[PDB]
Amino acid sequence: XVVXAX
Amino acid sequence: PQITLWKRPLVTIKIGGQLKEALLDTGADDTVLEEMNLPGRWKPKMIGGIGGFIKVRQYDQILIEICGHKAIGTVLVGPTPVNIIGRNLLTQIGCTLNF
Amino acid sequence: PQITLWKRPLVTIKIGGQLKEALLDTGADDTVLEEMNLPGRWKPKMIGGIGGFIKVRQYDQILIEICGHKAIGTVLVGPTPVNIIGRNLLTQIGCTLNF
Ligand SMILES: O=C(O)c1ccc2c(CN3CCOCC3)c[nH]c2c1
Repeated sequence: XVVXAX
Repeated sequence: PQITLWKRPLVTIKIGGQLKEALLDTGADDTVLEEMNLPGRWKPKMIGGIGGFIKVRQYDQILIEICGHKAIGTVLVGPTPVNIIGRNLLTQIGCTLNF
Repeated sequence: PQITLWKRPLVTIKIGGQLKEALLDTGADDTVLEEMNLPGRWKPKMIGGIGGFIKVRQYDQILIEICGHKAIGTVLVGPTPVNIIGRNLLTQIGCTLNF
């Protein structure tokens, strides 16, 4: 898998 | 502490008499949990990620302990696949990246 | 370097001979960069995030330099809105979290 936050 | 990155940096967080766990996430502007103990009225918010944009529930001034460091700020509730502690709370506990 | 978290931890990278900047993301398992050409062959991969899944091209054993520290590893390429250096390369530069 995971890539995380704008 | 000093945390290496060979696995996900999951930490003990406490909120509303519940110990949960969440990922110390330097790529997140926000703190986002999948669900939180019954904490009140929320406000709408939009955030984004690599897959697109989602609607989340914004809860302000939440008391949270991260490794037993106390912090206070906005906790969003939303469809994140892992609970994440974003920079809004990471700065309060004095967390830095070092290499 | 020590990097505080009052803004997004964007750093200079060098990859494919091009200077870029990218986000030190402890909440990213893997590294994902915007569309660019890289050497070698790629293979299709799916990566999860906020907003859902995205289809990426996976190149292995790519050289990249992050603030002057060389690292070799997997780089995914695809339609991310931001270049992202995930744990798979943050460990290679000896990047840790500190508080
Ligand atoms: O760069 C492309 O043209 C491309 C095209 C298709 C895929 C897929 C399809 N798969 C990957 C493995 O799991 C499920 C779906 C992934 N990346 C891709 C990249």
